[PDB]
Amino acid sequence: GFSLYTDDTVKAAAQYAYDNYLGKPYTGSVESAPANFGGRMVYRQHHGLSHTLRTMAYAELIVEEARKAKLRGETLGKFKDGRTIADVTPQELKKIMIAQAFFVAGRDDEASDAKNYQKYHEQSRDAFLKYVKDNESTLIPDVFKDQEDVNFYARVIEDKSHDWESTPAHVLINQGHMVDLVRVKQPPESFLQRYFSSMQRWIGSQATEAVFGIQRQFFHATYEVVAGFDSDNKEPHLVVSGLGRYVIGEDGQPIREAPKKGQKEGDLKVFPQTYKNERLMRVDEFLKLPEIQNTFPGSGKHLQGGMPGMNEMDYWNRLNSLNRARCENDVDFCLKQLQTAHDKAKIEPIKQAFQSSKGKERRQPNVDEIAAARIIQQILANPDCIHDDHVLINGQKLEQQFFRDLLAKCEMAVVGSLLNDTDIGNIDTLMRHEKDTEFHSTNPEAVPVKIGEYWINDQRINNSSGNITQKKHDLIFLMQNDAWYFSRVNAIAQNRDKGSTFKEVLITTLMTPLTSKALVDTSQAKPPTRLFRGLNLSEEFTKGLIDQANAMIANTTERLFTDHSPEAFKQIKLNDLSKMSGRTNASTTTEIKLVKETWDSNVIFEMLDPDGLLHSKQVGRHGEGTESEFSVYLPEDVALVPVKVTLDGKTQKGENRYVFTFVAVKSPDFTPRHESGYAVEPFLRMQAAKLAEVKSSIEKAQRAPDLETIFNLQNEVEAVQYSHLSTGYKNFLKNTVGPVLENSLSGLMESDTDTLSKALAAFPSDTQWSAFNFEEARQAKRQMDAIKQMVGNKVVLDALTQCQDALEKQNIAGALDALKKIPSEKEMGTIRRELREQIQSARQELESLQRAVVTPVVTDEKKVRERYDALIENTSKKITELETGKLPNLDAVKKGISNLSNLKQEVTVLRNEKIRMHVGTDKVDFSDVEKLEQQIQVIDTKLADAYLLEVTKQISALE
Amino acid sequence: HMQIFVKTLTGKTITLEVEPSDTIENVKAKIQDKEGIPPDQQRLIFAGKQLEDGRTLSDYNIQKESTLHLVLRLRGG
Amino acid sequence: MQIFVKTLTGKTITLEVEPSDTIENVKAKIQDKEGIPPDQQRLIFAGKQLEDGRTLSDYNIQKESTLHLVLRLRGG
Amino acid sequence: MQIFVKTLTGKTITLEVEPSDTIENVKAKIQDKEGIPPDQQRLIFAGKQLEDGRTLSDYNIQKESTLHLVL
Ligand SMILES: NC(=O)C1=CN([C@@H]2O[C@H](COP(=O)(O)OP(=O)(O)OC[C@H]3O[C@@H](n4cnc5c(N)ncnc54)[C@H](O)[C@@H]3O)[C@@H](O)[C@H]2O)C=CC1
Repeated sequence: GFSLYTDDTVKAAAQYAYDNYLGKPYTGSVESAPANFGGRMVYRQHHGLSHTLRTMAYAELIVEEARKAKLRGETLGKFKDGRTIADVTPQELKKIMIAQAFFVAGRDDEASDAKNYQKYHEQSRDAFLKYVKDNESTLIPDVFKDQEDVNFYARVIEDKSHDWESTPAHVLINQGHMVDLVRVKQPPESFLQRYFSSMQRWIGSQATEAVFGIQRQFFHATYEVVAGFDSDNKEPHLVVSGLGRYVIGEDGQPIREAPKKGQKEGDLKVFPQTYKNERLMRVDEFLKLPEIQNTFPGSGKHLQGGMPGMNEMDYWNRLNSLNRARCENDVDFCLKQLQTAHDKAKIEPIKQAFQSSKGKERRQPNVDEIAAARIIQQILANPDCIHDDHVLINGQKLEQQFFRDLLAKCEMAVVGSLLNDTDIGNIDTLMRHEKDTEFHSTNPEAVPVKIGEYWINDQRINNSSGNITQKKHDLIFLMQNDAWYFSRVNAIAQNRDKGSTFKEVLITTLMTPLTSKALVDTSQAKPPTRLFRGLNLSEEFTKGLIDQANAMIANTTERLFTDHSPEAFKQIKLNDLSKMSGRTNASTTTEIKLVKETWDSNVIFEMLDPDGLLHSKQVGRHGEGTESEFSVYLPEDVALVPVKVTLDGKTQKGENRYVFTFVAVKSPDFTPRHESGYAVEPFLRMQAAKLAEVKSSIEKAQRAPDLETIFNLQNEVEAVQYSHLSTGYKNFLKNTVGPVLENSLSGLMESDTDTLSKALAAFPSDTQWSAFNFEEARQAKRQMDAIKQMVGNKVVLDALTQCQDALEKQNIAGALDALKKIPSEKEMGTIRRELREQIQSARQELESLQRAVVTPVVTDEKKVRERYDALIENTSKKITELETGKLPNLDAVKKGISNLSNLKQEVTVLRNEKIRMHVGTDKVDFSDVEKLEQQIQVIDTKLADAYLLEVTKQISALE
Repeated sequence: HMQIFVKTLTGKTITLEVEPSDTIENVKAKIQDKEGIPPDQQRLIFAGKQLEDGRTLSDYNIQKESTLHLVLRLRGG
Repeated sequence: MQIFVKTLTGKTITLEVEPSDTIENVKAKIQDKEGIPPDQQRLIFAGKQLEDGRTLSDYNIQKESTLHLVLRLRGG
Repeated sequence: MQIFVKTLTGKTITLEVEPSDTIENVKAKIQDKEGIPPDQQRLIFAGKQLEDGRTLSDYNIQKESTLHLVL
């Protein structure tokens, strides 16, 4: 619970050091001039408040990264006793920081020679002692243990002896001070390589890169210069071991001297020297050195300096401005600035781990969710189809597991949008048709509730008006409270329920999207940035959550040079806790007091939501003593990635309370891979059955295909040539009507063809017929109309078949083509208003084609691809390293089995990333994770054999 | 005796009972008794072919249950 | 017997009640004290929800214990 | 000497030999008793695995002792 950024005791000590020493003018001679920034004064710009403040953050930082490192398999440098930087405690870190505040208080000048050095640090240790002396009544009891303790840290501020490696307290305070010099000294490569190697010895290589990484962000947050790192820097390298240099003379070779059994040996740090012929070694020459390339990550790398997004002119402005002064003067502001920067460096590394998002928006329906919402809609519309253990629609039997699959694979927030107020109103009709019993989630000794009877009577008394808007609130209200409902709905939704009836699974599948829709329409409140959620769980099951949470926090680190993204990706894909708040309308509050106090929660999910993703809707009315509740249906590409895991006191039942703080992160890497067809394929068979009835009825209601009636109208056409009728009428039948009956005869007689479809279009309209006055043309039309309904009846019958043929083999695209064949009206209006049942179907497929296939390799084919190569290379290098493992005793073998246990998990991640980044219709190439899996089975039996050997050698020994 | 069918553009079918060998002129008179149409104003059409009064039904290969198309020719016999 | 019911607001209320009695009656006692309708309030104890109709004896409520009252009203 | 060779499996077996033995002969000797192949047998006694070339007289193995042989 301790932190530099939120401890008034630590900040008070800082305020003191500022008011008295750091904030007072430099009474020294050398470089003690006052600095101006934006029209505000800062007496000590180099070693002022911003200086001693950052250094404290470093301690916080280095200890965090150190503790993260140990959470990985890493072994940190031990001191005289078996303690590492990661063994530093919250109390000890407070002493370190308070000590660290006065570490530059004794400064009078900016002078840098040994005499001034001893003097100023002489004064600094006193200032500390003085401050402690003043507030001994509040510190020495609890903050410190005794005067011995205070003298230890005061001794360190003095630095009489030159040791800085002695203990954690010593290393932190000294490195923290020296690393803050990165923002000033001018061979950035030379210094950085130096400071890196220094910290790498105590904390680790990855942990260090995180440090200087988050260190650049502290500079930007405190308005100090962020230097770059140019691998190709051609300026003269400066050896930091003193102020020496490296030299190359005659032959382009660096000067050396060779001792015993070393071949060529270390470089002669020619101090600064005057030469020739001879030339000093450049930064790039140093960086390309075989010594440096294999030990320093920054070789060949480049870090852009200044600020990204602004030129160096407008950067200079940002450096010489008020906040640069407010930082050096305002202690509260400076802490906040770092605080947010540090807290930021905990999120951004997670974003970098996965491929980028775009907008916060919820996704768009795919085929299955479109068809899904159709089914739900009809169920609410026609409750009659609901049975004891299944729902029947258009001859399709929808079992239990289907509605479970519908809850598992369908973005229910998205299905809810496809529903309407009419579908809300069908809750009343749905609840009338039902008089079944909902049960409690656990609490087997609980009163069952008739859900149908409860709803109806709920609306009679509370919804006197029947107002549709209200209904939604009532549905939402039914959601909160009534643990005879939400207990079963949530337990079913997340597939962690037991002994559930079909009526309970069915209604959950329906009430979920409806409730979500009700929430979306209702909530007009601004989306909160911070939500809290409480759960009751066993201390041992919570123990497993803390480990999974610690895995992700441990392997996600800010970047400097080398990219540790793939590994963070892996660890998060392995321990992810997001699917605990998904698949259902999880309820949350905005006020902590409701989870801590009222409900006495042992586990609290603090969910940070600054980017506004995770759209959460208000529930009930908020106020003083209200729940202040918000529902959240977790989006399928949004994950809740843990940033911190804190212990906060205990509950009423004595057990410790853990508060996990998560952070919403949207990325296509989180979208679940679901095989489509789970809700649409039944829906296609449904529509095919609906057409089968319309086809059958039409096939026997109007029928028969008299061929003779065509022959006559063909004989009559040739017969009206000698009729003394019009000159045009004789031409209309011979030239216009003649050929139509020509093709109509070929089509009907010879198979189907598009001939029947095209001929049906050549049929003269009623308008063309009327323009032949009134006469024996009327007797011609009713003959013609009789013939049209013959061709039409056939084409409409072949279209229903060829369409039904589609649906059988899916091809929802091909089905619609046929239905575009059916004639409309004046071409075909001899079939009754089952035209309605037919247009209703083309309308069902018009909407199924409005599918959106959302992408998972949404760009960053380079990130997705590159990231994969790192993982497989890593995992393969972990398996081959275990491949030739010395198994001396039983301990080495025990370590190997758990290794293999973890590698087994890794390779499947390798597998899914192959699947998820693969495109096309062909065999997914697994050739590489095959060679790995085989290695696994090899070192599975190797250990299992060598295990029994050791367990036997152990019982042998014990006798 | 065989029965054949005669149609009009107006829309009425006429049924006639006749034996083969009868002439077209003879069939025209049979229409006269049935539907009061003068033989002078008749054109018989079959299979796109116009029947002359001298030839029998057997010549045009008209057979039982066949259909004919009667048209009224005015200003001519 | 004496019991305590607390609120998210931050104020504690003191109640005089019998171990006999239902919860709706205890809910009513809170209603009279601070003018809050029993329909809008849910009583919680040890993170567990107390149902009306059930006596304090059923939940094993004892003297000087504390309860947690929260306001759950309908949407509107 | 009388010796016993056991396995973790849960069966105790009694084998008869007196002195001098080396692993090369002992590998064959286990073979004879229960018609079980000695392609790769690891010797267990006093928590240590017996290597071929050293005699049974070496390691000071004695009568009525129990061994735990596993392959
Ligand atoms: N849960 C909360 O923090 C808040 C709850 N509320 C209200 O309280 C009522 C209930 O909310 P919930 O307690 O969440 O009911 P719920 O059933 O949604 O979840 C509650 C219980 O599920 C149990 N559970 C078991 N396995 C689980 C798993 N794998 N994932 C998640 N939970 C698991 C947990 O013990 C938890 O107590 C509602 O009226 C709601 O309006 C209001 C604000 C916050």
